[PDB]
Amino acid sequence: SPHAKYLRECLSLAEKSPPRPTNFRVGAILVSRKEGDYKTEDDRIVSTGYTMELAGNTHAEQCCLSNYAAVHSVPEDRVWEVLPSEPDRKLVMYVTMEPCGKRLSGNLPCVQRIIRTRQGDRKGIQKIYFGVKEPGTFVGGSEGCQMLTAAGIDWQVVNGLEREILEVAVAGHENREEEVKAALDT
Ligand SMILES: [Zn+2]
Repeated sequence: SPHAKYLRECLSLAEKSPPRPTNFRVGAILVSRKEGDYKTEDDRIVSTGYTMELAGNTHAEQCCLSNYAAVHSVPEDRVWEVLPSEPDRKLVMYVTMEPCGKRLSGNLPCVQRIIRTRQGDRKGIQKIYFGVKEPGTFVGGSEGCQMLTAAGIDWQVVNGLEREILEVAVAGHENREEEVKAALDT
């Protein structure tokens, strides 16, 4: 029931991203939630991020994790060491678009950044909610979801915001409206 509201908040974050011809403007919010029959009032925000918030070609989930790493004085690849890990609460990430499993640049894709939060005695991110089953990349597809499943990370599509998520995501693109159609038809 709170998922649509979190995704709208993710979309507001995405709107902070600079429109560019080749980026996908996405927002992400990391939440600590009680396991079981939880109450939304007990959710705690752990971090937020959006595309290109941090210098260079950075994705929303990447920035969300890197923001937390910076606040906790660790390199971003070591954010797993500092993310919350309490057995009765789980970490859930909301993100407007499906986390990428492949990138055009040489940068590590977002699903791999998510999977590596589960190391040692740290539970890591247990579930991803997103609003469109397309990644924030030109590659498209579902490879991110396949890798999450293979790694034991739950995911769930939250319907009802697809057009707005795509319109924001591709705002900087030359033929954005035609591209939004192609995605909505897919
Ligand atoms: Zn990504």
